[PDB]
Amino acid sequence: MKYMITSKGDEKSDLLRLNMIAGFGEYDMEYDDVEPEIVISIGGDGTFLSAFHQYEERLDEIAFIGIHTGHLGFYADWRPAEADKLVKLLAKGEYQKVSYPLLKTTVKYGIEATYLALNESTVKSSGGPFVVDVVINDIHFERFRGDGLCMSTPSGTTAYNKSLGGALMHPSIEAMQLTEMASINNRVYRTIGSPLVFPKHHVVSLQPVNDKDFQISVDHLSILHRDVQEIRYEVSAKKIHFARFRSFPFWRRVHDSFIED
Amino acid sequence: MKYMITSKGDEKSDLLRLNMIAGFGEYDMEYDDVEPEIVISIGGDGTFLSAFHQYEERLDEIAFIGIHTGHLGFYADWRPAEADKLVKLLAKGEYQKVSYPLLKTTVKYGIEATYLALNESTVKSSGGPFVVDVVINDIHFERFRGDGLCMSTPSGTTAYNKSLGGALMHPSIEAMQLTEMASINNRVYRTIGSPLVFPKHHVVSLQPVNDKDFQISVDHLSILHRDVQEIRYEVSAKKIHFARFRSFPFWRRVHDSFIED
Amino acid sequence: MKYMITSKGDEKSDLLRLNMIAGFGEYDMEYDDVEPEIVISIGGDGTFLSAFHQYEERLDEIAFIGIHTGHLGFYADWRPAEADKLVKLLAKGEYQKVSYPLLKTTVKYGIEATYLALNESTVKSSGGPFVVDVVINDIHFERFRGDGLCMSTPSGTTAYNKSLGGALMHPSIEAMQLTEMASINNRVYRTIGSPLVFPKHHVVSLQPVNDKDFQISVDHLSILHRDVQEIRYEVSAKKIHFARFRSFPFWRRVHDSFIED
Amino acid sequence: MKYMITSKGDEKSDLLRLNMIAGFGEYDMEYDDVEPEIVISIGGDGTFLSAFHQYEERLDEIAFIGIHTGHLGFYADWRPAEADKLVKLLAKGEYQKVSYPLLKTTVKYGIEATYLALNESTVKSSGGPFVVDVVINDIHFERFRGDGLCMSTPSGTTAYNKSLGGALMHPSIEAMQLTEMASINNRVYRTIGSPLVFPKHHVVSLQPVNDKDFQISVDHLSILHRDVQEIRYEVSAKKIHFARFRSFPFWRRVHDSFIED
Ligand SMILES: NCCCC(=O)NC[C@H]1O[C@@H](n2c(C#CCOC[C@H]3O[C@@H](n4cnc5c(N)ncnc54)[C@H](O)[C@@H]3O)nc3c(N)ncnc32)[C@H](O)[C@@H]1O
Ligand SMILES: NCCCC(=O)NC[C@H]1O[C@@H](n2c(C#CCOC[C@H]3O[C@@H](n4cnc5c(N)ncnc54)[C@H](O)[C@@H]3O)nc3c(N)ncnc32)[C@H](O)[C@@H]1O
Ligand SMILES: NCCCC(=O)NC[C@H]1O[C@@H](n2c(C#CCOC[C@H]3O[C@@H](n4cnc5c(N)ncnc54)[C@H](O)[C@@H]3O)nc3c(N)ncnc32)[C@H](O)[C@@H]1O
Ligand SMILES: NCCCC(=O)NC[C@H]1O[C@@H](n2c(C#CCOC[C@H]3O[C@@H](n4cnc5c(N)ncnc54)[C@H](O)[C@@H]3O)nc3c(N)ncnc32)[C@H](O)[C@@H]1O
Repeated sequence: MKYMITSKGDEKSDLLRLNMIAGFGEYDMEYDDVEPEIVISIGGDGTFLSAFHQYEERLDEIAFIGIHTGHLGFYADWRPAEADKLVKLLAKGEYQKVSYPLLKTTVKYGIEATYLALNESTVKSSGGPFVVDVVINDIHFERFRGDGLCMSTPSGTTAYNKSLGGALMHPSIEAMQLTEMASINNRVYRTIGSPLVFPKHHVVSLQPVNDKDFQISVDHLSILHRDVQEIRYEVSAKKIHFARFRSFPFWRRVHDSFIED
Repeated sequence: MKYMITSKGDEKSDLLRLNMIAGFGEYDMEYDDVEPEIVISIGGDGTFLSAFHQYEERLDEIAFIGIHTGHLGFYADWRPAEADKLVKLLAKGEYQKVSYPLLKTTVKYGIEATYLALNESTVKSSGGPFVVDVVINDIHFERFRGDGLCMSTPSGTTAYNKSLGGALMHPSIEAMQLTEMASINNRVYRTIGSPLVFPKHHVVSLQPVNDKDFQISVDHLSILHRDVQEIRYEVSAKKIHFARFRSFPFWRRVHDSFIED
Repeated sequence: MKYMITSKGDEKSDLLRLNMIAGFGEYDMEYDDVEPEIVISIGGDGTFLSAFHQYEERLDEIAFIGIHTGHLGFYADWRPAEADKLVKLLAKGEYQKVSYPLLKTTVKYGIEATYLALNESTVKSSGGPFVVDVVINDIHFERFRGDGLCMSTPSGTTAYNKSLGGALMHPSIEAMQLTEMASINNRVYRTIGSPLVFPKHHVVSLQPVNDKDFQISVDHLSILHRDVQEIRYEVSAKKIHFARFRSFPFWRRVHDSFIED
Repeated sequence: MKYMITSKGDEKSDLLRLNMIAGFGEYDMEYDDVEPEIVISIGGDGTFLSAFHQYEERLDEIAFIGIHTGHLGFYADWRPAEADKLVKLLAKGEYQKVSYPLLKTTVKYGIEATYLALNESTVKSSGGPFVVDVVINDIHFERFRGDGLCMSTPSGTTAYNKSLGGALMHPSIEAMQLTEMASINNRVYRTIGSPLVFPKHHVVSLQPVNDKDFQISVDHLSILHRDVQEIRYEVSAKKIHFARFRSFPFWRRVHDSFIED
């Protein structure tokens, strides 16, 4: 098939990429970075996120594979020593695909833009105080005051979400999880505190109270949005597809990354 | 239909029950506490849990309704002032049922018993230290040392689970959530810390390391089990069914109970 | 004595200030905003923090008093209805002073500046990733990766510190407390997690690892510092002095602000 | 001087004890377990706590030393390889003592008993629900509902207190810290949530609301108390004294135990 390989750009990753390209040259595999059907990421989870956003317009036609040249990643879960076995198995086909849910972010302005997240989307204030009204399925839920909010995909729950006290969710669950960043709670100000897990088709809307300018992040990309009227979150209808060649369960990846290896 | 009414047993609940029984007497409704098809709980969430465990062998043939005579409950979400409208609508039928997931607990002994939970099942030690091996789908995940563990249903996540730092999950998600009670973490002892959310068909097994005696709770019922070899958790194939007469969304119940009313 | 009155600037506060100024005019009290000995703050805790930083060069010669025109404050703990009794008692003297500890922040640059904090001093990164080496009394303690760090005074522990999970400390304890903002913890990255409480004369030093640019806040003031080589924290030798006219214990203020009133 | 040596009772500890006893036999050191002036603990922190409670009536006349034969302890902070250097230095004297604060627990009954804690004192319910009124210096602070409460010494803050989310406090601070175990917080029930740090002479009183029977722990000792009317906590006037032969700072012990070694 058509394939491409992205690299972290250091010496170890660039040369693994060149060696894998040489290995694919012994098969009916064409290097095409415009319309690939297999995207291999060599580096870390940051490199894998760049590869996902590089091709997020052809998610249904692409299967992703991640190789970690440093520590084990949650998306880059193949070792460099197995690049050869991977080259061959990818060329011989007969691999099954696995799909993870994604998060859709919609930003409406005053006087509309959509984004997909593989890890999470976060909202923070432009330096000053952060006050937003949280509306769930058109129902006003809370007035949040604090540092910000984070909405995570299932596979994203082991990332920022985990540091904010969120639960780890198996990626077979089509859901999104909202966590607070340093919420103020006293006699007059009140939030739920606990993380919130939302199913498919639930819409969470963040609406400004005073300042209309927010710092909005989608995975690694952080931008200042101005004249924002609403930020809408829902589980995407789209999915990211991985190529799977053997059993590496999610809970084993969790164990290997946080407990022991 | 056949119906029964359980009461908290205080003066307000007993007399609401007698008044509702009188109202049902004007319809084709027979009081039958052996094989009811409608079970009305009058009291609090504790009363509702007793009604659920009183009839957990006929869950598929029963629709539950809860009336709160004290504060608003998450299961007893009808006010006493609407008992009359409720009597009439229940008798005229034409109500839709909603279903919440349940948790199955299996306790195997040395030399097997199953339970259903509507809120959660918890495990603690018989006074001494609590050490269990946590195995997820036959994979050893962690050795837990601490006060205990709690496995919650979705509707249970606003109860003990919430106090232990777990996420609140919409009850349309068929899942279970595991939370830690005061886990020890140092150079030699290590747990994940974060709550864990498991989908249908995942099996979480707790296996003793030293002491084989544990205090096992299922909702309100707490018993000392001896010679335990394994405690198995999975989302039940069974569901509890509620009678619904108007829209009272889960996130609104969450708002009304924890934020404001 | 010489006194001055600062105001939040809204209608209620400005006119309470004018009425109190008229009341002081019936005593041997001179309005002097250059070298006052009594500083009265009318507004909220934000107004009181501005009054403290407005006169932090004469802390030993000033006793502070806060009046809250909105909700009860932890520093502005007098009601507007008692302004008259306060005018008279302040003029008749015979009040005792109470003193709270302060936090000294030192920022050293490449190729030195000091600040006092009444609530806390926080450090965040200039948008990118935040990595600092944490050194306690010249001993390398941890490499922190996350959103930032917060060092709180005792009276500051009910503010940002509380939202970050820190303990509430009685202000008679001469200490400072360090809390983490969303620290990453996995197989390769490790922090203590727990808040840390330091006694007098302990020095906590934050030293950059990669980026040398940080957003440093002292109470309400947040500035971007560039070419930073070190941020040093220690309990200040200076203290803020309050004028006390009756018993309003710290734990009662805590109760009134977070539990009920 | 007079000395004694307690042992964990395993093979490694018993024989280290016998070898140290032989080494002391070459000096003017008499083994006396009735009125020792030096108490050496060989084992873990549990062994050291037993040695402390074994001699808590002569705390002012005893200096403690802990040797860890397993992992590093916070009280047993000497390695077995340095037993010989320790034998000699203890016999030659010229060591300085360091003192850590202690926690006094008073249990009053219906129709009085005092305890000292080196780590903490905890209160839990006799199986049923735990409801106590929390009174600070005769002021009603909160009605606690949950699993229990823990009051920790400074050196105890790295133990149970840490697992409950409490702050780590340097042992030079004469204080005690109260942490909650799984408190319920909703519309009707309310606690502070945050850990609370109390100075010397502050008295925290726990008073029953319904059930008068509680499980009260002092360090490792857990007993069921009946007809309890009050549990009082305050920083003890007594102190535990350690023998110090070189610099091993508390924050380094924290680093070595929780971060890396
Ligand atoms: N030597 C670099 C040090 C800097 C570094 O923190 N780098 C990111 C770290 O995260 C891990 N990671 C990523 C990633 C990534 C790429 O950065 C962007 C993501 O930063 C996360 N992020 C941001 N601020 C965070 C915080 N305060 N705490 C925790 N994560 C935070 C967000 O979620 C972004 O989306 N995805 C997952 C995942 N799916 N599962 C578990 N681990 C994951 C990476 O292997 C790396 O260890
Ligand atoms: N005046 C009585 C004071 C005593 C009282 O705590 N009573 C239970 C409280 O819980 C609420 N509750 C229940 C219930 C119940 C019946 O008790 C058994 C349940 O105790 C929970 N439980 C046990 N220990 C807990 C703890 N430490 N913290 C929080 N909950 C805890 C477990 O989960 C049991 O299954 N279910 C839910 C729910 N689905 N959603 C939100 N709130 C819920 C009740 O209205 C009541 O406010
Ligand atoms: N309607 C305004 C909404 C905006 C507002 O959050 N305003 C500050 C709030 O705090 C209270 N406050 C202050 C203050 C202040 C003045 O702002 C600067 C302080 O913001 C704190 N701050 C910053 N980010 C925070 C966060 N994420 N969570 C909690 N606090 C946070 C820091 O600590 C600064 O130093 N000091 C204390 C105190 N000593 N004890 C208890 N409560 C305190 C104020 O009465 C007000 O409710
Ligand atoms: N292989 C045994 C496994 C069993 C074991 O947990 N054992 C106790 C563990 O603690 C450490 N420890 C002790 C101790 C002890 C002696 O037990 C009594 C103490 O258990 C603590 N304890 C009770 N339940 C706890 C919980 N859920 N989480 C954390 N600690 C808990 C209380 O605080 C008692 O007072 N003191 C300190 C200290 N000063 N600093 C840091 N670490 C400390 C010990 O080296 C050992 O690793």
